[PDB]
Amino acid sequence: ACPEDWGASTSLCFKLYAKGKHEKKTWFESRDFCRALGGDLASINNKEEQQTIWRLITASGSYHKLFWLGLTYGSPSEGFTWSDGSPVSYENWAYGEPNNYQNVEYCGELKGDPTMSWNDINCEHLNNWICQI
Ligand SMILES: CO[C@H]1O[C@H](CO)[C@@H](O)[C@H](O)[C@@H]1O
Ligand SMILES: [Ca+2]
Repeated sequence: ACPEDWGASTSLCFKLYAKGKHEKKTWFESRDFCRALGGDLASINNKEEQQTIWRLITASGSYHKLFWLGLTYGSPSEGFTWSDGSPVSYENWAYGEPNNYQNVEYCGELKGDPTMSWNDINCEHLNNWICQI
């Protein structure tokens, strides 16, 4: 059971926020937006959660879009973490990622195509985002 307009059409209550360029957000702004609603940026802990999100993407009819996930670099010994505190065990990094390109990439984004792959990118980029509750 999810709140109205969340989850499919854990309780798997993910929600896509696809936005035009004047409404996209940095990673921190997206984290704060999802947390203000009582949730967090989406963590993808297994293939079932990945399928839930992919199916929501297909229903919105817009492909290839980039979305912030809850991926954020921790300490050097931790590497990438989920903002919700869950362990990063399941991974779906794109080929060669995370690559910390130019040493400035400390947040993770989802490429909303069938591969559902993750890429590290600069946290101050403006992206779409996905929340969970
Ligand atoms: C040029 O940088 C972009 O492409 C590389 C892969 O080539 C990514 O790792 C990086 O995060 C950027 O999206
Ligand atoms: Ca990268």
